[PDB]
Amino acid sequence: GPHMRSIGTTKLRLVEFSAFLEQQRDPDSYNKHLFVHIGHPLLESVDIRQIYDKFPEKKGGLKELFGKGPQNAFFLVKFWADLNCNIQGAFYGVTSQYESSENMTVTCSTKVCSFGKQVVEKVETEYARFENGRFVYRINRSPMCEYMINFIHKLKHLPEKYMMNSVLENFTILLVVTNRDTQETLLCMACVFEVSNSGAQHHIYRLV
Ligand SMILES: */C=C\C(=O)N1C[C@@H](n2cc(-c3cccnc3)nn2)[C@H](OCc2ccc(C(F)(F)F)cc2)C1
Repeated sequence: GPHMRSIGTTKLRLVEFSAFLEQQRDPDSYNKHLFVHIGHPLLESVDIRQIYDKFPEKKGGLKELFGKGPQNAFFLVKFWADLNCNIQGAFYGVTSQYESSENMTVTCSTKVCSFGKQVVEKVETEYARFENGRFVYRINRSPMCEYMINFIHKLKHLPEKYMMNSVLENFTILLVVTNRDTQETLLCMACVFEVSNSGAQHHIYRLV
C-alpha cells in the first residue's frame, strides 16, 4: 500500500555516489570499475516497519532515528550491483557529493550490517566548500573497509548470481548524514542489495 509523492524541500541533497575498484596497470594507466552508483521527481513509499529487522534497533537505531529526524529525509535504496570485473595496486573506494544552500559541518556515518547486526561503522566529517552559489560536500576516494573488500571477493567466488542474491539477503548498509553541530538528521538511506543481471541499477523509495 505505497504512496507515490514528491520529495519536497530538504536541507541536503545527494547529487552523486559511486563505489568502485580502481586498478593500476602501470604508472600512467588505470582501470575503474563501478559496483554501484547514483547520479550518473515522484517516489513511491515503503513501510519502514518492513525493514526494522534488517538494521540495528537499539538506542540510536533506525527506529529511534526515524521517530526523531524529519521523516522526509529517510529513504530506502535498492541496488543491483555490478560484479563483472577481473580483480587483479588495487584501490577499493567510494565517492559522494552532497549539496546544500546552508553552510554546515556534516558527519556521514556508514554502518555495515549483517543479519541486522552492525559489523563496521565508517564515520567521516566534511566541511562545506562554496561553489557557484551553493555549498558542496565532496568525498573523494574514501577507502572501503576491509570487511567490504573481503565480502566482495567472497561473493565473486560464487558461480551463480542467484547464490549471491541469497547471501545478500542478510547484508545491508545504513547511511546517516547529520549536521555535526545540531545533530539534525539531514539524510538517511537504508540500502539493500542484489546483483544486476542487466551495468548497475538502483531504485529509491521514501520510508514512511
Ligand atoms: C565500510 C564501508 C564501506 O566500505 N562501504 C559502504 C558501502 N556502501 C556505501 C553506500 C552509500 C550509499 C549512498 C551514499 N553514500 C554511501 N552504500 N553502500 C560501500 O560498498 C558498496 C557496495 C559495493 C559492492 C557491493 C557488492 F558486493 F554487492 F557488489 C555492495 C555494496 C563501501
